[PDB]
Amino acid sequence: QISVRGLAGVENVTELKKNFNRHLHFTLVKDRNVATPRDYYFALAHTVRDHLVGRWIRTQQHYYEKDPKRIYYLSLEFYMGRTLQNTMVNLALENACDEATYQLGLDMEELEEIEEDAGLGNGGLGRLAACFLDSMATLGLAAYGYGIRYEFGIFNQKICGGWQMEEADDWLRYGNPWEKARPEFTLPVHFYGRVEHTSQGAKWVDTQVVLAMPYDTPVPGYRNNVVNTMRLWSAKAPNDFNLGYIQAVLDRNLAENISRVLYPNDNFFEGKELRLKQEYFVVAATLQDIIRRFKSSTNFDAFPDKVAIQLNDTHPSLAIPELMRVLVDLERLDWDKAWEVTVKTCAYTNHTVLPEALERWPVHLLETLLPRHLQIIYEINQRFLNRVAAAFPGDVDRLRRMSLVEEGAVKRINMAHLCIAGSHAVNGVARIHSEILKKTIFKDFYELEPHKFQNKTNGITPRRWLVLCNPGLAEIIAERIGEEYISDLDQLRKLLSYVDDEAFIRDVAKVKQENKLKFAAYLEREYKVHINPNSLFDVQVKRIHEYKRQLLNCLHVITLYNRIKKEPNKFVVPRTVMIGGKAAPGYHMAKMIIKLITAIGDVVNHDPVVGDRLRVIFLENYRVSLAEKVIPAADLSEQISTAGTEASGTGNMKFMLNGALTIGTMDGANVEMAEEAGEENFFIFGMRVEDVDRLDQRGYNAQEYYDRIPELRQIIEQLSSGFFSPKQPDLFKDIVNMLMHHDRFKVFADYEEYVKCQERVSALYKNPREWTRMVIRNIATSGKFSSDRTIAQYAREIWGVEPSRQRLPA
Ligand SMILES: *Cc1c(COP(=O)(O)O)cnc(C)c1O
Repeated sequence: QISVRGLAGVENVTELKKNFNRHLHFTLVKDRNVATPRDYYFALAHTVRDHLVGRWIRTQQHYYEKDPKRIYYLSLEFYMGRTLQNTMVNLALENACDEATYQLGLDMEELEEIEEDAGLGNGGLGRLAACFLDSMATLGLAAYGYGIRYEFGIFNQKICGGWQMEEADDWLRYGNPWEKARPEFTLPVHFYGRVEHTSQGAKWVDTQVVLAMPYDTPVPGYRNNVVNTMRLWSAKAPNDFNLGYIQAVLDRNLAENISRVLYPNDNFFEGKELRLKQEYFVVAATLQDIIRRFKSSTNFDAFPDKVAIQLNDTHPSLAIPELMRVLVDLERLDWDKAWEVTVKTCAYTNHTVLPEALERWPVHLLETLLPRHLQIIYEINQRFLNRVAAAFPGDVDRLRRMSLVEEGAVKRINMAHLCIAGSHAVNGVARIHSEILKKTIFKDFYELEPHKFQNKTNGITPRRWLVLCNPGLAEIIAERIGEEYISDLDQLRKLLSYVDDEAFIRDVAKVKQENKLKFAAYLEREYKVHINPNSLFDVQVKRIHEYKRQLLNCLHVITLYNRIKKEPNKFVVPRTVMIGGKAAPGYHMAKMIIKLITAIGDVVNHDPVVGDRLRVIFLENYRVSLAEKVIPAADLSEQISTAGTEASGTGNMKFMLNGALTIGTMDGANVEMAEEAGEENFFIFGMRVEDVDRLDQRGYNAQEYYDRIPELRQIIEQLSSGFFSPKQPDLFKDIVNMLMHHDRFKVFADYEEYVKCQERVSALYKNPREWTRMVIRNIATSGKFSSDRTIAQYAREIWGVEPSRQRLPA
């Protein structure tokens, strides 16, 4: 079919077909007369899975033999999505399987749609971890992803009456063919108990035990025969647990609830005990596994030379005191030596500066759940502050500002401070974010240990985010520059010499048009909503949050609508405005924004005068699999967070790599994207970080914008009067109130420039040729945003290991 999808050899197509039938029969226990599409999907999944095992076994045997430094990526989230196609792509089996299933009279694409998304993440943070695993495998690093095997991942979103309804993501219902339970490696995790101080050392006793059972999932590198491992822990109650009899057995649920469900909060800290248990659970089991693997390879001096632990934000921050606990209490190392090892082993990555997202655990919680860890944290704080006091004599405020322990209503432990103190490297996820860390939130820490602070701008894997989701684009690109770019995205720059190539311009635009037609079709298939494929696809997909400002997008949509109603017979570039994303269940304002979006669509989509000139659609249940479909079909990417709030963003990179132009603020990675492509090829608008600060010093008064902008005033009055909610006139009173009196994200402040910028977008879209040429300039300079580049920097500048593009014998 198409080049980049590999060869469809005679022998291997034949082999695939027989193994497919072999699995349908022996594995699924079905025949062609009673098999359902799902059975066929599993037969294929198992057939592909078989090609992984050989490589998986030798990759691990390889690491045992060579004993390289091991990288442990600890995260509470891994947003993997579907695994079938990704596996075929990395094993160069896509065309062969496509052919084999074709000959069996089956449509492989239909079968791929049956696989459930592995949604063990909320959004960008979990997706980053998934892209990172892909890149580490592709770069030949002996890396392991460690997390929790949630029984229920991010909830499936249903839109009822325009309101978000959540329903359990029972992703394991039909089983998971990709994982391999490893019950033989089960480890005990301790909770509660008390600390006993004996002759030689302290002892943590009278604890309640929960077993951690690991499940391994293979992570194949891109065509290098490397298959790494993602190990996810599942909670299991010991058998003597609580041992009326019946009740004791039913109460096992209490212990196993630890790995039951993913907390659905994106950029928001919820200090619940269950969450703390999850954090310790993943940390405790992982560290024991790490140490056990090390002892094989008694003197932990070399521990840092053979182990690197990366903390994905503070969620797994307990790894620092847990490592100290094990080394001091169990291995009997002196404190100072244990600390040296811990710091040299741990590295911390911060992903946000939003105050409500930072973890600050109540001391009383740690006191009851992890008594020994609290003592260790106090000791760490004591020694850390002595260092601060020695470096800044007499600066008592610095002492209280840097303390890991925060005083006040209830004493809390600042996990971020803990991470900085116990790590040899701390990094932000985009240049501007890392600078903000050094200038604001972590300024005191940067002044004490400037050497620790680094930047590692995020990235996305070009395998899933280009080859897999946009084969048509990957193909026309391969046609001109070869396939090498798939694992060396910088090579896309060569496309710059085709910016004036008429054939290429035509192909780029053709691929986009095809993606839009395919998506427009999908919308009618699974959701029954008609849209015009000739319109500009204006899309904003990401979690619903005030800082991401879906509300600013909404104001623009209403502006466009009001302008059309004012001058109906005036021409305007047709637009299909698509907004999608999930709101955390307890985030009221986020849920109201979703309702506002659907309410706007209700009015706009049924107004006869508007016609097919403007359509507002809310993409339901936005997740990884849906991102793979809508991003390749997008023309305009909305990355409009208030400057200084989106640490990096990654959706922005996906859109850039897939041929969409970007309208956004100078926030997060947007700054570097504009820098790489050139500001003239980016639709930048709004306040920069400095402008936001100037406004805060002066005091943000929304009323001022309302009084000086007639169009804005009209919108607010429409919202307040019930124009978008006839039966419930004051339905959006909370939204208006917030916008007018307590908008922490200054939506009104960027309104004018945003609308103006949006006009420049429409202007360019009217010139197909020039729009496409600008698109080419974006795609051609998106190379820096490959997670391979990001991982290579982590490897060389933090973990101290060299990436390799060497194939392993398959
Ligand atoms: C890439 C991705 C994200 C992150 O998007 P941003 O716009 O950076 O917040 C969130 N959700 C899904 C499903 C993604 O694929």
